[PDB]
Amino acid sequence: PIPNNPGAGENAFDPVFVNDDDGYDLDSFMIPAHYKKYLTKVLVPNGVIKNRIEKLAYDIKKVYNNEEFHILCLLKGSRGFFTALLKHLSRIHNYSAVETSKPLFGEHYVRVKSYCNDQSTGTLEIVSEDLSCLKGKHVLIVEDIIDTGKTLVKFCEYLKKFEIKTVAIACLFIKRTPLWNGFKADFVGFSIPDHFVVGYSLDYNEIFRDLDHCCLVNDEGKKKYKAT
Amino acid sequence: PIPNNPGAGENAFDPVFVNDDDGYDLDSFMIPAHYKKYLTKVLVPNGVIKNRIEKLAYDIKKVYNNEEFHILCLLKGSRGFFTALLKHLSRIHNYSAVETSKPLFGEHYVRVKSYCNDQSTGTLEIVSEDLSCLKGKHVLIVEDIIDTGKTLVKFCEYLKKFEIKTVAIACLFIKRTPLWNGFKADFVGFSIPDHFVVGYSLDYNEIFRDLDHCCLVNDEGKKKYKAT
Amino acid sequence: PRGSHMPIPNNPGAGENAFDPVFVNDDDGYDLDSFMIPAHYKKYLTKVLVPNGVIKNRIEKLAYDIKKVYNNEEFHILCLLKGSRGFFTALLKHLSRIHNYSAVETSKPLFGEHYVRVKSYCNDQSTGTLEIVSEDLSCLKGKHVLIVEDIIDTGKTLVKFCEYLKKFEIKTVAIACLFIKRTPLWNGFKADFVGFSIPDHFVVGYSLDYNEIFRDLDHCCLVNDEGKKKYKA
Amino acid sequence: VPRGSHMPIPNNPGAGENAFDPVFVNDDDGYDLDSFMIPAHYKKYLTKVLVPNGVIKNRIEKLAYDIKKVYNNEEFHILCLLKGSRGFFTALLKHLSRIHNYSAVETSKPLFGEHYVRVKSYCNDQSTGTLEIVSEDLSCLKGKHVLIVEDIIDTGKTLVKFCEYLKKFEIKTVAIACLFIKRTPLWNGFKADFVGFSIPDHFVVGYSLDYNEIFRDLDHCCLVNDEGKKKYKA
Ligand code: HPA
Ligand code: HPA
Ligand code: HPA
Ligand code: HPA
Ligand SMILES: [Mg+2]
Ligand SMILES: [Mg+2]
Ligand SMILES: [Mg+2]
Ligand SMILES: [Mg+2]
Ligand SMILES: [Mg+2]
Ligand SMILES: [Mg+2]
Repeated sequence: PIPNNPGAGENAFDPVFVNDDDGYDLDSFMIPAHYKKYLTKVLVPNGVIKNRIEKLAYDIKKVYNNEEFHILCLLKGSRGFFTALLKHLSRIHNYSAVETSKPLFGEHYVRVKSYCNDQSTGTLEIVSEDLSCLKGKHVLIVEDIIDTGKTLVKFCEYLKKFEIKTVAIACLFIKRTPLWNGFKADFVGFSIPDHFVVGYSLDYNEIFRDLDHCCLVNDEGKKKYKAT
Repeated sequence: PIPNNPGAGENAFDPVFVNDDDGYDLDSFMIPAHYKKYLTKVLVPNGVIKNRIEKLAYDIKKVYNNEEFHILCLLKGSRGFFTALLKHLSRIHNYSAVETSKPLFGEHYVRVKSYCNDQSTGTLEIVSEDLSCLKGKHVLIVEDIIDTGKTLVKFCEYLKKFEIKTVAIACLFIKRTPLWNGFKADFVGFSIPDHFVVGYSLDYNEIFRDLDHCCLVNDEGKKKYKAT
Repeated sequence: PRGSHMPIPNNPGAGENAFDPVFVNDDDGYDLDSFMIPAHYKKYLTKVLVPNGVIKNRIEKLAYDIKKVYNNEEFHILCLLKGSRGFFTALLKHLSRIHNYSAVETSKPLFGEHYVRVKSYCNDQSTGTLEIVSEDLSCLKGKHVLIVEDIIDTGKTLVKFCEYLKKFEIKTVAIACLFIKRTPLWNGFKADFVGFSIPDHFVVGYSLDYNEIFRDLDHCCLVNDEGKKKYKA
Repeated sequence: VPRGSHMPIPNNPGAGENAFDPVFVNDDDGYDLDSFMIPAHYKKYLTKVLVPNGVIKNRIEKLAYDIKKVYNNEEFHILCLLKGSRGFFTALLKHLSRIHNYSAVETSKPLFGEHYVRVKSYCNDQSTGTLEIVSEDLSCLKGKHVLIVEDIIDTGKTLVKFCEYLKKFEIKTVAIACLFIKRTPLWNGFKADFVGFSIPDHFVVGYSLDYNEIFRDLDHCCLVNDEGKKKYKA
């Protein structure tokens, strides 16, 4: 069964659990030198994010098999997740492909914005925009992080107009915050502590996207890069 | 100096030249089984594309040094180029960074559409976030291929309204076609023969983006996947 | 600063100025469904202890630490086969990139490479004897040598090996080790660069084997009782 | 030709009985040194890039595929000829393991064992016509399928002598994988069963291939120039 109850995560496998005291000190891995003074610790290293995404791709391929689907990348934060996912889905599909096979997925991009500093503004700005080509298609939303769940509730509501066949959700990180509205993903990488994360395409006011590991930003970082 | 004469390629290094008789048997490399019947030959393998992009990253870092710039990815065709470019630019910058360094680039996305089948429709569809956030910034346009030169000439005209400080162009492929209007990039990967190429994010009607190598689509493929 | 203390280690077994490894707790790890595991191995594994990507990221940092120590001084890397293969090739890849990225026209190559096959394990236990396939190491006379070893467990392999090296009149002997196990049987031999401290359980993957099996497993995992039984020598 | 009609595992070492042709690299093929990343200090000693790193890796993935299609699920033992085959061998293992383990099911088995032998014969850019051999006891290869993994066939002397040495061990089959074969008029006709590239008769360095222990860390296969041969002369 292809998931089609967005926010319910009806048949989702557990994520990897990153415990409240888990993580690694900054001297454990390569950290760009200028970023070190703004980070408290490494939560999830680049290579483990990548290994987990490979398995997610495998889970997605096991669900869709050869049914055409359309993957929708929420820019900008989902870039890292999306690129690793495309790499691993492609290799898994194409390694098992035979002469009578066909392409597994199409790729689409929507820019959505809602954060300022370390907080949801509670509003969602969307830029795409003709998603009518998605009518009657299976779509897989690819999102970097579910926090409040507000982005995904609002975007899923917004997708209703295009008369898409199914909407499934894949999300790299879910944060254990009391602010969460209950929105669950269908494929989920990691459950993480309630702290604002940066790295692997996740930014704090556009900073730290290029940081390879998922890290916690410290108060000096939040202060230095605050919105002005 | 930082380039600022879009289409002139005033100080550009030569690309790698791929001669008209260059390329490789489809049995030389891994090719997804179902695509083989639709391809003539491999032109540039994945790995050499990646090795060329690393050097282009290096070239870009040598020009900009530590001067902040903003990279504009032209979707969807530029995804593969842009992701490898980001990977290598980040490693090169962050490897040489020191505690007093800062981030080198910001990232932006513009969806730009003009082709149908193997030819330009001669019009250009543009969708992105509001580009006035680029005012007074150094901008680097990242494009997959210059063919007719129409996309870039029109897109650069359009950027004239935003009061950007400089506009430089990085292009992965330039096609030696008599249809070319003369638009030159500032950083260029490969010069290629006059044939419609697919793979490495370049499509024919949304097909073959997931193909890892740059290949020539054959007449059977053009017919099978024709717009209808 | 380098004028006050020469950074290249020269007290093998002492780990005189070693950074601490990443500490992996006994209850740390992941179930087998969290990552890619070859389907036929799953029945023989308890859990993933350290994922492949963590190991690779750690090794990049070790490369960095090694480059900071040796700077521009030529040294010779000595790979203890077969188990050190994964560690060693990751280490070379990263050392070469870090060195070659910062190199200038007047720079020079940083390291030579060398291989020795040494063997001591049967099943999950050291036999207490080290077999060395002798190879002509006199090319190491008066050179800085860095031994690259997958895992320190009892420490017997490395004490016996450093003893064998004495005859070659090497200039310095430093040790890099991917894993050190917190076994009560450890003789106290410490590495100069160490990746991870792990609990006292028999691990496989990332080139580490149980009787030649599991070297191709990408993640460091614990072999279970059924695996130990199935692949018993 | 189906597997019940002809057994695919090669067993006529030196004959390359059913080998796919290699990628052919022409004498005038290649790239300027500013085309790719080259360690700044090597550039004065190199003439051009002949085969870029990424091309080699992609080729090796296809060799892994070809090898997996041949052996299918039968256990074989890979024998890495040190030091020069390191690059080839580690890329080959990475891809072979992924191809095998991606298609593996619950009842599958491991595909290969790995073994190492140090062999040596070159001084400067020429074969010395003698071969030094160092390894573990290879009697563990008795009755096994073995695949020798070799960086480069040039005169073919290393491999004729090595295969002759192997005879004492009563191995079941001996197949050869080789990354480069050089079109040298000195070639004794020893052919590999799986071969990556055919290259012109010039001394190459990079991708683990050395000139007197130098250039192994160079990522791309390049030609060493005369200054390089002079500077790093034995
Ligand atoms: O913790 C976060 N970090 C970065 N972006 C986010 N968006 C929601 N939560 C986060
Ligand atoms: O050759 C091409 N292939 C794919 N897209 C293109 N856009 C311009 N030329 C091409
Ligand atoms: O735990 C281990 N696993 C594999 N090889 C080893 N050699 C010493 N300890 C170990
Ligand atoms: O051209 C070569 N380069 C390096 N090693 C070699 N061994 C035989 N030929 C060569
Ligand atoms: Mg967001
Ligand atoms: Mg954000
Ligand atoms: Mg276009
Ligand atoms: Mg297109
Ligand atoms: Mg062992
Ligand atoms: Mg040699």
